[PDB]
Amino acid sequence: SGDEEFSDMLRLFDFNKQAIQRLKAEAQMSIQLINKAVNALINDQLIMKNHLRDIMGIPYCNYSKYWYLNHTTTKCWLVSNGSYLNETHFSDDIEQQADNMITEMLQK
Amino acid sequence: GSGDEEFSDMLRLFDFNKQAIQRLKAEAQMSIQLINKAVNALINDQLIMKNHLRDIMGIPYCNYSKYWYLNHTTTGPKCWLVSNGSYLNETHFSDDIEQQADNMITEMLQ
Amino acid sequence: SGDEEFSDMLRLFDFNKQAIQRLKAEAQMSIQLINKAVNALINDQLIMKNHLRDIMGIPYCNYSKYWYLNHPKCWLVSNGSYLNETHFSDDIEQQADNMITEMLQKE
Ligand SMILES: *[C@@H]1O[C@H](CO)[C@@H](O)[C@H](O)[C@H]1NC(C)=O
Ligand SMILES: *[C@@H]1O[C@H](CO)[C@@H](O)[C@H](O)[C@H]1NC(C)=O
Ligand SMILES: *[C@@H]1O[C@H](CO)[C@@H](O)[C@H](O)[C@H]1NC(C)=O
Ligand SMILES: [Cl-]
Ligand SMILES: [Cl-]
Ligand code: NA
Repeated sequence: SGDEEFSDMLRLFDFNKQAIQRLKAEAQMSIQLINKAVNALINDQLIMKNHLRDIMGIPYCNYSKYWYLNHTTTKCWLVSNGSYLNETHFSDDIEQQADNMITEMLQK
Repeated sequence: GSGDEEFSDMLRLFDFNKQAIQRLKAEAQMSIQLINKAVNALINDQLIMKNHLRDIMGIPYCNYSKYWYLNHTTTGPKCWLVSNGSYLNETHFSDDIEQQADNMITEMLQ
Repeated sequence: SGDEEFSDMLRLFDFNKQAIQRLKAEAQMSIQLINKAVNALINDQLIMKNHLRDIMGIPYCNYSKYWYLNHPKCWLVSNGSYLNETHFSDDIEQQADNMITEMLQKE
């Protein structure tokens, strides 16, 4: 393609790429705030469960819980030590893949 | 619609951004569903707690007016906001416009 | 760039822009529902902490909690644990409008 056509399409491309990256970063920030808040809720709730005599008899759900869980998606405690949320990190691989892609287009 | 070699280039750049959008959609939906699982587990256990803890078994659950109490509370209670109907549904992002792209380029190509 | 070539690349552009906007709105909706749910949990848990006599000896964590994070029993959820409204930005969209505006003013 002509170089001016390629420059224009490349500019529109860059624009949408930057918008995607912006949304990616903003969503990741808000999700991390939610993760911190939820993990704090879990911490305090576990302390409460460990110190409240009226609920000291209630066990933590065993593995079958995941299908007990499947009523709403498809007793006992669902929140446990292993309920904390990991860090959410969106991938950036496709960006460098684009860079390499149009680099080879500009060298071929 | 334009020259075929030009259109192939713009269509390749288009593919790249479409694939990036799909990737972001899938990753965000995954993390949001994990959060939904965690929040629903919190709701379940908190309701058990509220139903068995004698010091708080007198507190009623908030009725429908809560939502405007809630709106005022966002700017600035005697009852529970989390109830049986506080669980989060599964979040599913839409994909219709993706094949709308297919339809678009299909009409463009002849 | 000939006007018909620019129209084709511009239509493909519009499509991906619209898809980004759709995803932005849906993600913001789901995130806000999560925020409402978490804030309701926080509110009720604070009520609970205020009315459960057996656990009132437990303090709320002081500022050192943030380094507790980098790894002591105290409360992490407090009055200032609520989640703000999530609002994704649109600054770059009108910049696109201006971008193609100057491109079409050279036509
Ligand atoms: C959290 O991440 C660790 C390591 O990154 C992994 O071993 C663990 O299984 C993850 N937990 C969940 C619930 O995804
Ligand atoms: C979940 O979705 C169903 C149908 O879409 C609806 O009837 C129900 O009220 C929803 N629940 C919540 C908590 O939004
Ligand atoms: C929410 O944002 C406002 C300003 O936008 C800020 O004053 C407040 O501290 C924030 N809430 C937090 C950080 O919990
Ligand atoms: Cl694009
Ligand atoms: Cl709780
Ligand atoms: Na394009």
